[PDB]
Amino acid sequence: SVVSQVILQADDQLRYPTSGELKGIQAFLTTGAQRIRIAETLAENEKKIVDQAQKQLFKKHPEYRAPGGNAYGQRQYNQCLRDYGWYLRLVTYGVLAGNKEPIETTGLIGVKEMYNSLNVPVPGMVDAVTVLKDAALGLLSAEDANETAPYFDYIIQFMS
Amino acid sequence: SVKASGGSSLARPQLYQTVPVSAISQAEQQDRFLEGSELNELTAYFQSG
Amino acid sequence: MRDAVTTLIKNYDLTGRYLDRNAMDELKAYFESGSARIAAAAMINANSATIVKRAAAQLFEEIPELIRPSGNAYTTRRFSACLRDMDYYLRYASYALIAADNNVLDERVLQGLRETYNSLGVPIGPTVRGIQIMKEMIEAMAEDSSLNSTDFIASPFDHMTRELSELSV
Amino acid sequence: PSQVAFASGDPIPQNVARRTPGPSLNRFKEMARQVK
Amino acid sequence: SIVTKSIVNADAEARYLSPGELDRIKAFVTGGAARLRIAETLTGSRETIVKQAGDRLFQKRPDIVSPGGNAYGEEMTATCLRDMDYYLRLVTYGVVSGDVTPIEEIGLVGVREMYRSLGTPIEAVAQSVREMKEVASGLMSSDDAAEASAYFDFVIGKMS
Amino acid sequence: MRMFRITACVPSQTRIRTQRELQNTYFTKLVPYDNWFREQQRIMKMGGKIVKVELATGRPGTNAGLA
Amino acid sequence: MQDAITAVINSADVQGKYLDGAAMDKLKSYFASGELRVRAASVISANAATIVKEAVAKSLLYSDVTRPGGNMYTTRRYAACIRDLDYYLRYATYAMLAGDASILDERVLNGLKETYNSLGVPISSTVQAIQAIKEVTASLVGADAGKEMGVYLDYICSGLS
Amino acid sequence: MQDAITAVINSADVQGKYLDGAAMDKLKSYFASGELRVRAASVISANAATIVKEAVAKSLLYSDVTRPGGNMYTTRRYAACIRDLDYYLRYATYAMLAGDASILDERVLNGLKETYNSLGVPISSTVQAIQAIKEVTASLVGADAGKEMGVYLDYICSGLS
Amino acid sequence: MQDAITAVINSADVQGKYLDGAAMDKLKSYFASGELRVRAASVISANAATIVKEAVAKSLLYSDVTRPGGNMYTTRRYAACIRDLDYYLRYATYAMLAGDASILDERVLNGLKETYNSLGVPISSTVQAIQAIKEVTASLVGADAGKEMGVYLDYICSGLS
Amino acid sequence: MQDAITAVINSADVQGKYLDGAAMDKLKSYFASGELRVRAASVISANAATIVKEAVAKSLLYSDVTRPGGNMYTTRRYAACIRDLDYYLRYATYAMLAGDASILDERVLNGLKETYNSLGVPISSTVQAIQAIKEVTASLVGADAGKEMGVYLDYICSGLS
Amino acid sequence: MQDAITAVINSADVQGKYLDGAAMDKLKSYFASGELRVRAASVISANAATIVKEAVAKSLLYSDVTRPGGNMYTTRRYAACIRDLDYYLRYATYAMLAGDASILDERVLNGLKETYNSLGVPISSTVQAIQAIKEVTASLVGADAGKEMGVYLDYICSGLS
Amino acid sequence: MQDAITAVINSADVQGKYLDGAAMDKLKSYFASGELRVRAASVISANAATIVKEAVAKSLLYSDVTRPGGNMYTTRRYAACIRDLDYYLRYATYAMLAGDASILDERVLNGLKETYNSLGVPISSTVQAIQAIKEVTASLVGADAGKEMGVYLDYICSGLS
Ligand SMILES: *[C@@H](C)[C@H]1/C(=C/c2[nH]c(/C=C3N=C(/C=C4\NC(=O)C(CC)=C4C)C(C)=C\3CCC(=O)O)c(CCC(=O)O)c2C)NC(=O)[C@@H]1C
Ligand SMILES: *[C@@H](C)[C@H]1/C(=C/c2[nH]c(/C=C3N=C(/C=C4\NC(=O)C(CC)=C4C)C(C)=C\3CCC(=O)O)c(CCC(=O)O)c2C)NC(=O)[C@@H]1C
Ligand SMILES: *[C@@H](C)[C@H]1/C(=C/c2[nH]c(/C=C3N=C(/C=C4\NC(=O)C(CC)=C4C)C(C)=C\3CCC(=O)O)c(CCC(=O)O)c2C)NC(=O)[C@@H]1C
Ligand SMILES: *[C@H](C)[C@H]1/C(=C/c2[nH]c(/C=C3N=C(/C=C4\NC(=O)C(CC)=C4C)C(C)=C\3CCC(=O)O)c(CCC(=O)O)c2C)NC(=O)[C@@H]1C
Ligand SMILES: *[C@H](C)[C@H]1/C(=C/c2[nH]c(/C=C3N=C(/C=C4\NC(=O)C(CC)=C4C)C(C)=C\3CCC(=O)O)c(CCC(=O)O)c2C)NC(=O)[C@@H]1C
Ligand SMILES: *[C@H](C)[C@H]1/C(=C/c2[nH]c(/C=C3N=C(/C=C4\NC(=O)C(CC)=C4C)C(C)=C\3CCC(=O)O)c(CCC(=O)O)c2C)NC(=O)[C@@H]1C
Ligand SMILES: *[C@H](C)[C@H]1/C(=C/c2[nH]c(/C=C3N=C(/C=C4\NC(=O)C(CC)=C4C)C(C)=C\3CCC(=O)O)c(CCC(=O)O)c2C)NC(=O)[C@@H]1C
Ligand SMILES: *[C@H](C)[C@H]1/C(=C/c2[nH]c(/C=C3N=C(/C=C4\NC(=O)C(CC)=C4C)C(C)=C\3CCC(=O)O)c(CCC(=O)O)c2C)NC(=O)[C@@H]1C
Ligand SMILES: *[C@H](C)[C@H]1/C(=C/c2[nH]c(/C=C3N=C(/C=C4\NC(=O)C(CC)=C4C)C(C)=C\3CCC(=O)O)c(CCC(=O)O)c2C)NC(=O)[C@@H]1C
Ligand SMILES: *[C@H](C)[C@H]1/C(=C/c2[nH]c(/C=C3N=C(/C=C4\NC(=O)C(CC)=C4C)C(C)=C\3CCC(=O)O)c(CCC(=O)O)c2C)NC(=O)[C@@H]1C
Repeated sequence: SVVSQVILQADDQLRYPTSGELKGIQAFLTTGAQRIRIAETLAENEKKIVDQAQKQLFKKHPEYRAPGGNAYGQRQYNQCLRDYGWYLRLVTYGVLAGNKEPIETTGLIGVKEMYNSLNVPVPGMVDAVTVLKDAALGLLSAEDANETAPYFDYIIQFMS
Repeated sequence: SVKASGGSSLARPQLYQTVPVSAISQAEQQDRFLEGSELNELTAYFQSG
Repeated sequence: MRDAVTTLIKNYDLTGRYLDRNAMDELKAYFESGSARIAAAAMINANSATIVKRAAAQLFEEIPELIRPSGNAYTTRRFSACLRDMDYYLRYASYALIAADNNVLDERVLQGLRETYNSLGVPIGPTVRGIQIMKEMIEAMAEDSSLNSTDFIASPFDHMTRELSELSV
Repeated sequence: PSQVAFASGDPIPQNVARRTPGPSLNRFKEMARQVK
Repeated sequence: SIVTKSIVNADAEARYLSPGELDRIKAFVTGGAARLRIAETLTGSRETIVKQAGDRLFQKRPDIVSPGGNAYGEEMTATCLRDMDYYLRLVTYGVVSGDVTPIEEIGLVGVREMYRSLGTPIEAVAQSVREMKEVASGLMSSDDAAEASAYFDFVIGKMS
Repeated sequence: MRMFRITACVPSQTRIRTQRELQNTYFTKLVPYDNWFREQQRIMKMGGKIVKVELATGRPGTNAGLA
Repeated sequence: MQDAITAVINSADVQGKYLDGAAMDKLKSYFASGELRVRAASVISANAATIVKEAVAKSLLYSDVTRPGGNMYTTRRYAACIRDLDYYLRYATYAMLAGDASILDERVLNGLKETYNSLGVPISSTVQAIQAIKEVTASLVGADAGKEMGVYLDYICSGLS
Repeated sequence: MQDAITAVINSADVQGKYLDGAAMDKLKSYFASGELRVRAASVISANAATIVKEAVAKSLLYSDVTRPGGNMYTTRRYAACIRDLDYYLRYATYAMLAGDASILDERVLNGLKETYNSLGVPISSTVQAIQAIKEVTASLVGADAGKEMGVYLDYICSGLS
Repeated sequence: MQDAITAVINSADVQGKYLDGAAMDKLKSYFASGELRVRAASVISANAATIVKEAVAKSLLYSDVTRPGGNMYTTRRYAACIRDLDYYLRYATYAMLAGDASILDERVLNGLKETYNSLGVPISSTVQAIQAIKEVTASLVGADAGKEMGVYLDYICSGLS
Repeated sequence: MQDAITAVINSADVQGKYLDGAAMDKLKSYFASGELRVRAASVISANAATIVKEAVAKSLLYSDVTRPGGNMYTTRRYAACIRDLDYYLRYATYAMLAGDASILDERVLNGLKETYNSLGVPISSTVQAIQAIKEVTASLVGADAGKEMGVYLDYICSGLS
Repeated sequence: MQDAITAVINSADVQGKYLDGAAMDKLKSYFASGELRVRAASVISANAATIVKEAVAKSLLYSDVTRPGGNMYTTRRYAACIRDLDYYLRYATYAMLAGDASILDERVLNGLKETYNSLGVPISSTVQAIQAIKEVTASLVGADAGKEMGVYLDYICSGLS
Repeated sequence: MQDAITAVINSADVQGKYLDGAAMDKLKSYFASGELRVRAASVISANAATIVKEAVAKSLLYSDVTRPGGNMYTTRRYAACIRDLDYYLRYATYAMLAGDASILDERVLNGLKETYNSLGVPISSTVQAIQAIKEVTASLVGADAGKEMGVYLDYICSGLS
């Protein structure tokens, strides 16, 4: 969280957290309520969001389900949907934490070679993340969606 | 513009490698004459050249 | 580095002056435009990689020889190096737009570019041309977006062009 | 013995193609074609 | 500046600005109005603040102004007041910037060595800054006093 | 000069991001007393674990004749 | 480290599920206590040196340890003890601000116990000094945050022992 | 400066000795090579501007160096580049005639890299142009005279690099 | 660094075409000379200390360079000169086996002039020493490989000049 | 020196293309500001000496700088300081007209720092004098023109920093 | 380290004896199998990523370790594990080319077991991954090369155990 | 570095002559002055901070440098100035002990002028400060040792100029 980032910076400088860092921590503590609200809304509306995202992505990419793709088996299609669920869970974790650290340490660092080892196309997965973010933004309110969007955008950045 | 220059000295990044370049680079880095290993590399590659 | 607030603070500290009315006005202007700066930064963060790809996919048609033999993007290695440089430019433009100051643009981009690019034989004209193409794409995207203020976006790319370009006249 | 004469021998001259206009001057090439 | 710190943290990882750092930047820009109100109060009250703090210091620690003290004499007293003015100006810079980096860079790096060279009691200087904090916090609302107290306390800690 | 024989494991936190060759993170080495504090701080801040420490050199509680 | 806020996320990721009411209540409690934690952290940062000096005076000064033949007799060892106490105070402050003692477990109880045993540091004297730190900081910050900080200080003492 | 004769004479002088057998041998070798050197110098003098012309044509024409924004774009910049190549050709010819590379250091290389660094000029591109100059000279000069001219041009390239 | 193979391929690619008519001529010549050059390199590597011994005996020993006040006076400077002679022989071998002196440029001539001028090494004495090294190697390896190594030795000598 | 117009044309020509709409936008903005720029320039030109008189009276006169032992003490040094203030005002006018500080970088801030360092010129005193010049000019020319001139005056000051 | 030839030489040397018939025929066998070892190593290096990919697919894909809670769940942990498997494959290839297994203990088995214990890595799952690598490499290279590779792979697994 | 003894030894060695009476007289003079040098070194080491403090107060304080816009304005920059003076005093004491200004030339002056020219540090003002240090040290140590220290202080000043 932002608390972790501030305390890590203070430890690195061998000093206590500064005034600006303390005020940022205070602001994050204040906005924790909307962070929580992000949490319940995403958690309880994942299923429609994930279904719409998967259908849109596979319509745009008629290869993985098609011959010569990656998700022939139901075990593979369920795996792609599981990856959506895990990504959106990580996004909720990161929004609740306030920064990108949970996403970074759970499903961001090394994910490119993660899916190279499995032959899942990184551009395909980044397109999937784009459609998932679009679905989440459409399903969330305007200010709520604006707050949630940067984390999905950063995930897209790190993916490609 | 910038108010100081470090000095634009030439740079020679290796575009790709060849066997003689690899052997000579190993010898040069290790501060040695081309020992039996590099010499055999060079000999075999020259024969198959 | 130094954002606009830091550079104004340094300027007034130089003469040992308290923050006067003009200083307060400039600070207020930056603080009011901070919302638009953050919005543009969010937009460019969302569309960074695609913008750079489009910039290259127009720049190499403007200068076809940069992908032909003896051009400095010929290999896939060279092509990825060119893309990395353009992504560097976009990232530092984002940083400069949020900072409202080109000091970061000078400290971490321009202070050795001609040295490095001449050492590697990399042209310094197509580089700025691609930077300006990136700026045009960014401006068009921001204008399409609901950004009330977007004039500040042209500042970092223009400073890049001015500092990294050759003094033709 | 004389087979080692790589550098000391007469150098093998190479061929350097004279530089020519490229696709960056396609507009001018088409202008020349129509000015034909 | 908080903008400086966030941009530097982003560049140290080579990524674009993270959502958390953008949140911090937005909070800083929103609070900029209160920052300027506090800073303008400080600059308008610079004469009164410095005068009252100097009077309090010269009363609490008469040793520094007594003969044989560093501040003894008209010129030495004027220079002590000028240093108080310098630190008040640095406090204003930190208030405007939302952090203590300008105070650190201008008047808190090597201050111990400089005052050792000049023969000044660093604890006395810290006491002067603390009195400046009290006088200034007496001239503003509760929240603004707490806001300026962070910069004042940072100077106190760096001096003692 | 006092020596701290320290056994510790300090896994890297950036290998998969920097593409650097793997190294034997575990080590049981002797550290000088003066550098021991900074080394412990660095190991703990790198996420490492200090399995063991011993005073290999230098009588405990000695006041003079350190180095 | 491992924040109190990130603790619930880490647990939810370990069980492969989402934050629920049973942990979201703890999250809300942390959010409510955040302002008090930040206030205590600011106070402790302001009064870092004074707290250490007061605890040193109240616990170790004018004792067998500070007298000749004690482990805190020489000037270098006294300075080392002061530095250690300052680090204890700063890391207790970090634990207070983060709502957990995970950073104390990681960056404090990593090799400190065996290092002290090798150096012959008095464990009981260290515990007494930490108790003095806890009492002084509780007095300076208030009972409400004093108890919360003393929880992490007790964690440090128990880890040392 | 110093030709080969001057170099041998200076070595003998600094040692305070008469021209011994080895000095006579070196002088005889230079005298053996002299007529070919004169022939190559006359050829290059006849074809001075041409050689630079085809050198730039094989190297820098229709390129990023001569595009707008490059360092050779403007007419004045192109003239400056041509002037640099003219100096390089003339001084390589002088060095070939003298049998020594000391003239290059005395005149060209003593500050030229700092000059191009302050000018922003691309050392890689100028080295490419000089390298092309090597073959353009070799074609008109022959094989062994070409080797000598290439040696002096390689000295120029090493000085610039 | 680079070799003849990479130089040929670089020329071919920059021209944009395959290895048509003369790239393969140079490549076949290089491969033909490869075995003899490898044997010469092995002989030089075996005789490295010896070759330096006869070279120093011929050129530097019993001279003002070795006498007091000379740059090869003290034991450390003698060892440094011998190590430099080994450097010259090694990089001559590298250039011979790679078919190009670009290794000499990047690794030998990059800062040779700077280091030698800053230190005070006699350029003429070093050139004479390298000439003696070349002659000894040519005698010990044959006129053919002697000349083949001597081209790179003379490149180093010209760079020194 | 580069004004706004030459700056736009330079940015265009290093791209090789004609002035598009944005270039004309910048040019129209500069021409719009041109009338205010010219009015300020004419007023400053008429009130050249008076502004320097007021600035010297405000900052340097009756100070240690102008008393004995100060660098503005001797009559020749007083005249030199006045001429320097005239330089600052005139080049500020040039930068105002051109919409850029390129002339300041080329001529005013070109070696100025170590020039004053070698001569012994008090940097802080000259910066305060330039600030007084800026204040007087702003008072005499108007809020907007005063701020616009003060931008270049502050550029000179920060460069002197 | 050592190889087959080095090991037989050391075995003779410990008794200080010349190469007897047993050493002779062991060297004969190693020389005969060297071509097979080179072929298998070349194949493994050419397809190196595929072996690790298939081994993980048939070993830990859709598995408990990949499940959250295990040591294989996160993307970072998965990348670390695949890197470990790739290095184990490379060291097995080094051992097979060498003909001697001492290299594994030299570079790998020094502290991997205890470091995995410290990190809480499942040694049983590690051994299973090693075994799956065994079948993948055996299938890809051939039974003759498969057994030879599996000898060192089993050495690695036993050392980790 | 070099003291008087090593200086005379090297002077004899470079020409290869043994130590004669004329050389030995210099070492006798150095041995005569050694006691005074050691006394002065002890005094200066005792009063290192005080000397720099007094020199700074007597030369730099309340001048243009310390005021805003000067090169001694920020606290860090003041501390750097104090550190530079500390270097000058300490290395002057080293040179006075060694009786030779070689450590000053090779560890205090070789590039210091370039560093000040880059940083904008006023060389004339730093020379004035070193003169103040010279006067203070002369008053503190006596006419003879004061003059000897001032010799090397003037050496540093001349090197800076
Ligand atoms: C008197 C004119 C000066 C002065 C002295 C002073 N000292 C203390 C307290 C302590 N002094 C020490 C120092 C040491 N103890 C050691 O074992 C050694 C190792 C060589 C040293 C140097 C210590 C540790 C203390 C604390 C008490 C203790 O030892 O337990 C005081 C009282 C401090 C107080 O307020 O308690 C005083 C007055 N102080 C001055 O101002 C004079 C310069
Ligand atoms: C008895 C001393 C042994 C011996 C001597 C010997 N030396 C040489 C040649 C040289 N000796 C030196 C040594 C030094 N020069 C220095 O400046 C220093 C430090 C003062 C030393 C140690 C040198 C440099 C030479 C090279 C010749 C020259 O001076 O120019 C020889 C001749 C070797 C030859 O073949 O030329 C000899 C015979 N020989 C023995 O067998 C004794 C054990
Ligand atoms: C005979 C060789 C001449 C001679 C030599 C001499 N050289 C040095 C010192 C150095 N020589 C080098 C050169 C190189 N080092 C490298 O790595 C390379 C490429 C591989 C080169 C060309 C260097 C770097 C030094 C200094 C550092 C070092 O120790 O290597 C000396 C010593 C000079 C001194 O007084 O310190 C000498 C004497 N001396 C002669 O008289 C011959 C003409
Ligand atoms: C599609 C079936 C075929 C194809 C078409 C194609 N290529 C590009 C663009 C590029 N192709 C390359 C090629 C190479 N890079 C290398 O290093 C080498 C040797 C290994 C080659 C052959 C590169 C560098 C590019 C990008 C630059 C460029 O324009 O050349 C395109 C254009 C894509 C776009 O417009 O964005 C197309 C349509 N390439 C194939 O390999 C297929 C046989
Ligand atoms: C007053 C609260 C204390 C005090 C003050 C005092 N200061 C001086 C002299 C100087 N003080 C400074 C400090 C600064 N200059 C800067 O530019 C800044 C950074 C922004 C600082 C902090 C300096 C440089 C001086 C030197 C004089 C000069 O301006 O050139 C004195 C006089 C010392 C003397 O005798 O010369 C005094 C008295 N004294 C106290 O006792 C108070 C604790
Ligand atoms: C994967 C095959 C199995 C697994 C392992 C696992 N290992 C780590 C972490 C590390 N592994 C190493 C590897 C080496 N250390 C050495 O000295 C060498 C010898 C050549 C090797 C190969 C290292 C160094 C680390 C630490 C990190 C670093 O690289 O610096 C982990 C990470 C655990 C974590 O969560 O942090 C894992 C999971 N675990 C399994 O379940 C697989 C069967
Ligand atoms: C003070 C309350 C007690 C005390 C202290 C004391 N400590 C040392 C020496 C060291 N202390 C540490 C401790 C740490 N290093 C870390 O990284 C952490 C995290 C904050 C801690 C707590 C270390 C590593 C040392 C070694 C010194 C070094 O620089 O590495 C001493 C000196 C011991 C000696 O001189 O032999 C002392 C005296 N002493 C007491 O009596 C108190 C109970
Ligand atoms: C046309 C009216 C006449 C003509 C033209 C001609 N020019 C070239 C080649 C070049 N022309 C230039 C000129 C400029 N480059 C600049 O940047 C500027 C200012 C913007 C000028 C004036 C240059 C530099 C070249 C070199 C080619 C290159 O850039 O690569 C040619 C062809 C030369 C060749 O060898 O191919 C021609 C034919 N020729 C006529 O007869 C007309 C009267
Ligand atoms: C009196 C006979 C005439 C006169 C005098 C007058 N002068 C000033 C102000 C200044 N005069 C000087 C001159 C010098 N300074 C020097 O160091 C030397 C050379 C050694 C000279 C000649 C200076 C520098 C000033 C500036 C003020 C200052 O000293 O700080 C004034 C006051 C002007 C004002 O308005 O401030 C006057 C009146 N005036 C006459 O009418 C007499 C003919
Ligand atoms: C769906 C959007 C895309 C896709 C999916 C796909 N994934 C796999 C296999 C795996 N995916 C994961 C996922 C993760 N690993 C992590 O560390 C995290 C971050 C916390 C996640 C989300 C893993 C672990 C695997 C392998 C192990 C397992 O499945 O348990 C496959 C299988 C491919 C194959 O079997 O060959 C597929 C198909 N495929 C697409 O085309 C989409 C773009």
